[PDB]
Amino acid sequence: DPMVSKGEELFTGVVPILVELDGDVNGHKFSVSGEGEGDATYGKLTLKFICTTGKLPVPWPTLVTTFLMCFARYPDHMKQHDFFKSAMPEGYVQERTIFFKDDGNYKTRAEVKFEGDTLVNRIELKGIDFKEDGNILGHKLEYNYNSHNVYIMADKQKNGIKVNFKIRHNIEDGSVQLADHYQQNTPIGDGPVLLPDNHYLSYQSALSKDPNEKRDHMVLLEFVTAAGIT
Repeated sequence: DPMVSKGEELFTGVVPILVELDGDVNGHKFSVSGEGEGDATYGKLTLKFICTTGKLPVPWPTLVTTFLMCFARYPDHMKQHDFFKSAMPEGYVQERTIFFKDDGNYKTRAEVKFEGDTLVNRIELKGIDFKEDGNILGHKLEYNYNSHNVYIMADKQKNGIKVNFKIRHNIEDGSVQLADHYQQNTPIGDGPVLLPDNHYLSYQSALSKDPNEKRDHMVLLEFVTAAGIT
């Protein structure tokens, strides 16, 4: 299929990644840069994020989802369902609203596309209605991350997809902070794209710290595998 060929071909080996985020949550401004690489053959991402403006004013785990679905490993039997690669290299827009239960919400817009050999994810994040003393602005979330299925459906009238999912962030007192994710992606190009049957992405995320890093930062290891159409 010369369509599967084209997107396939962009992702076959290790691809460098650049992430840039401009953030304002309740007027607390911040910028993050990340760098790393993805190897979609294995569903594998390795990234390191740095807050370049100082202290990150929100917990690092709340930004994990925001900070590359094109790097998912789609099984051979599911390649006709891979919207994300099919949009490349022109890319796609990924927009979210994420509702933190009993607290504020993030609204994000990103463009994910190639700049030469580099896969780039440029993001604007606005958060509003946060509790200054809540779990987010009050930094009460543990520095860890749970595994989660993410449900993809076609958004035929917008030539794209919608994605819905819940993330439970562990709180330091032992409880959980729900983060309810609503997501839409649409191609940037005017070309054809693969529009998928309902299926899901299985995520595993491991957060760590660079022992030689003095800046406020997050190292993120993600494995992502498509499933749900046997």
